[PDB]
Amino acid sequence: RSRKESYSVYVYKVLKQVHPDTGISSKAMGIMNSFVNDIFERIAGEASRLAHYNKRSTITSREIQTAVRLLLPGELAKHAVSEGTKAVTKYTSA
Amino acid sequence: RSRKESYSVYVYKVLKQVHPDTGISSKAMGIMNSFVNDIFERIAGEASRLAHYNKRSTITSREIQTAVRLLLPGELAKHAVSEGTKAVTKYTSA
Amino acid sequence: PHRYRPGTVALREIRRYQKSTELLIRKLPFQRLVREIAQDFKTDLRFQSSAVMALQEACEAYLVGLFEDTNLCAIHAKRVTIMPKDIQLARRIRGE
Amino acid sequence: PHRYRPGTVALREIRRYQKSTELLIRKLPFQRLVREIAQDFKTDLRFQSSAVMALQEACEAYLVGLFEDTNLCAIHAKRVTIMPKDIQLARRIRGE
Amino acid sequence: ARAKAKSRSSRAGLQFPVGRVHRLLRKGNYSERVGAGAPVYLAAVLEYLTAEILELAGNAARDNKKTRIIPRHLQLAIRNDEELNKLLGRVTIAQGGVLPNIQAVLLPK
Amino acid sequence: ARAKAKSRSSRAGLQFPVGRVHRLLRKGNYSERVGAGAPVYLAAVLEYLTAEILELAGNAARDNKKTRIIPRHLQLAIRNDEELNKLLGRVTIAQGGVLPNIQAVLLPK
Amino acid sequence: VLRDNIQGITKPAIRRLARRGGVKRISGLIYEETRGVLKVFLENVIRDAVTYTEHAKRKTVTAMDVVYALKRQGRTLYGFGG
Amino acid sequence: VLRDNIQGITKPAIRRLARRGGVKRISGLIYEETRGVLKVFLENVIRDAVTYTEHAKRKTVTAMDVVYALKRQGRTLYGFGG
DNA sequence: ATCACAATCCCGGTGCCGAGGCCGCTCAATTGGTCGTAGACAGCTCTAGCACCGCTTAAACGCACGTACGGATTCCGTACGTGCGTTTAAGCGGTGCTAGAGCTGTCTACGACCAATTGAGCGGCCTCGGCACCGGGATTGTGAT
DNA sequence: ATCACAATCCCGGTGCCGAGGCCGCTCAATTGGTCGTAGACAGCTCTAGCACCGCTTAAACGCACGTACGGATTCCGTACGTGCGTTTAAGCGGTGCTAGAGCTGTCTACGACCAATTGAGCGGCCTCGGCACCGGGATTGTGAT
Repeated sequence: RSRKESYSVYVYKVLKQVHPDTGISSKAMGIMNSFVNDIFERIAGEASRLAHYNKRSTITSREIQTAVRLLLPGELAKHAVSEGTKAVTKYTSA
Repeated sequence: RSRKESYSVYVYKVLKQVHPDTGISSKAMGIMNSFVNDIFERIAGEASRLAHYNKRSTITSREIQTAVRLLLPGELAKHAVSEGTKAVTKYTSA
Repeated sequence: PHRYRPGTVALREIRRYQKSTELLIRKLPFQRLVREIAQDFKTDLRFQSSAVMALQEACEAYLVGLFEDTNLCAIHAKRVTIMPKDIQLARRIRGE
Repeated sequence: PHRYRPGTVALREIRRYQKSTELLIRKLPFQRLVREIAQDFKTDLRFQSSAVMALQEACEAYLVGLFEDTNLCAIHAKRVTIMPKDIQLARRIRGE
Repeated sequence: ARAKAKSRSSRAGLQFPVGRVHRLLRKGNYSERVGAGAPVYLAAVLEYLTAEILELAGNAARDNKKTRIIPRHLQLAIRNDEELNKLLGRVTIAQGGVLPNIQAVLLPK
Repeated sequence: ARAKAKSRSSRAGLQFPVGRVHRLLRKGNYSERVGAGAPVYLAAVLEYLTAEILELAGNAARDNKKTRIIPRHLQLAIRNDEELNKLLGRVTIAQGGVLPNIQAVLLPK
Repeated sequence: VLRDNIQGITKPAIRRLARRGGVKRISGLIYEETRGVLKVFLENVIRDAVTYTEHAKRKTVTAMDVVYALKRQGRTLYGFGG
Repeated sequence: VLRDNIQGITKPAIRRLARRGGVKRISGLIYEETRGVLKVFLENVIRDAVTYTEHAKRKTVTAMDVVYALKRQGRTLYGFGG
């Protein structure tokens, strides 16, 4: 049987940051893994169409940011843009 | 300005087959061009996901046929499958 | 003086506007509304003429679609008059 | 002998089933229904156990969702009893 | 020295362009590879659906006593056919209008 | 002779995997090329949305006097938050249940 | 050959679903109407799920076939792998 | 700086739209309710259309920007290029 | 029934602009040869899906009683439909200004590619502990007095 | 109000299944050098978007009259809710069989790649003819007699 990949080790690391004394069941972990895969394809699909509309062959951080503004509502989109911009700036500096 | 492509020359040839003494306005030709582009991306998108689900790198006639069965309702799907199968058979023979 | 009974002209108007395809909102006040709304997203925007027309064709189609769902809600309550609670019920069931 | 008034037990049942998450259709007759329907598309089909369970979770969620829209239609007609015309109105507005 | 070219559309007996459809499949980032039979099948399906709409729209134009198909005729063709209405259920036809329909309880008694 | 490897996630200050997200972007047939900043931005957005749900779900578990988050807690977190309810509007959470809600006209007089 | 299994969706089962939906009072004609609506919903999902199964040259409907069929109908389901 | 243009959507204009929808009789409170619903619909479409415009580094909203914005909201429009 | 009347379909003449046909050209589809590799296929393994049996109570079903909800009727008064006179502003045609979008050529930063290398993530075990079950006490809201 | 009562919440003690923690190994992420091209940039053209002026009626607005529709009330009988005894059958645990899905190695059919070439398709003009506009003629359905 081939190896199966998932986001469970990363979801658990985020959970320990926000709630250090709280666990999660295996069924709820399955919910979170499907949520991450769902949001990933939504963003990547919209970013793919944006590059196609503008006759570009590269998906950049500009296409990801526009796709986030199209897909997320209101205050969720504003904070997500701030988190993405901060991470790219820190990655660029070193 | 770069050249613009459309399906209008092919839509007109189909119209002359089914209604030899009937014309079409430029606005209605714009409707038909958007309809063909809409159905194209619907079929090609579903065929793309079908190949991804089954870990294939090639879109073949089998993926197009399954995508047609998923997308078209009832008797439209049955006749469209017959038209596609007949055209592939005649293309194969010569 | 001749007078039509209430509802006779309204049924005539339904038969007038269902066989025709022209836009029913005046073009210049719709264009002013679009430009007003767009000011809150980006200042000094320009619009292609066909972009405003596409917005109007979509908006009239949405409103006509909502009024037929609204009319079914009023008839369900044994009424022939559409009311704001009919619009609110239709939008709730649609998920808007 | 003690008797609760009509509607008292029904309100108790609403509070019971809205606070819990178990499936409300018995598992074995639902499985027979799925296999019956699938016979018209392909003979001698097999089903994974989790495939039938995914179908049941989707079906119960769809029906619960339809019943809340149905309840809004009945209340709109100044009724507390849901009727087949309430289901038909909700499905029409949804586009089903 | 080479044989004279003869189109893939004429090989398949189609009016829609097989070679153009194959190019659009290749550049659309749909998959790494595109088989030879796939644009033949797609072109045949698109040609079939076009012929069904134009047949019903031409009949609507003749019923309106008109020579030329206009967007009103396309809307009447689609909304009066159950399968096409399901296919294009979330589509707005510009300058298409609506079907004539008055609820029976609104008629005079 | 070469420097010791340090992960792209740690370079960006993230918990979600930048290198894995970059691989999934390349093999998903989204575009011909993928820029360097794109998986960093996408991983940061996915991490942010995960932290928002887990914060609200952990609060629901504490309100139910439980240590472990279960699918009921995720459903209560999503449906009680307006923006998340909009984002996951067409999503069914298995074993999630519904929100307690009784229409006021059905209450006893 | 199975037959008449739609009556296994009993009247108390339909009532329990209505209670979760917040319904207080139910007319007697609801139960046959609900069985028709469920059969229409199930036929549409299962037809697409079997289509995914036949394309894979499989004889067993998997949970992933159901998840893909629900997703393409706009009814995304979390908890079974997608 | 434009202001109060929602009242340009007049009562006779709203009535004509209701007539095409098959409506026979209209209460007097419908007109303010319709103006609110139209404003909500227009704000949602225009926000996405300007987002496509800003991504392209343009200062002019095109018809294709509107067509893409309508398509992603599940309301596909034929007749303007898409 | 019947007569007056307002709105609408229909027929005809005719001007007008929109669609269909035709021509230059240039770009992309086709043909031929070469090679890389994705996939079909024959076979093996192993795992979970199906069919059967035997209990064990949980749930469903039919039935009686009685409450209260849905529907039919009546009345009224309130709010819209219809029509008319007056005012306003939308639509159209022309006319400047100029902002900006598309195109051209060049150059440079960025992204693919490929070979080693090591470390991060997954499958497999082990075992604390959070949750479920069951029994008992205290509320707690319902219903008749 | 008040009292009896049925349902539910809460507290506590055990058992147990499930989650968290740990190991090793192998697959995939990282590093470094190389090259190739996609995209940024400066400039130019020229297209169409914006702002303004002057009419010309089409459309909107306010107002009066009165029709008929929505809402409130009453009454009743029809349909459902509640509760109870009895029967049906779902859920569970174990046990064979075996159908079929996943995995391995190999070879071939098929699809990518590339260079010329020609023919198909698009942009630009020209002109028939289908459609639109206007002006009666005859219905055709509405409303009071």
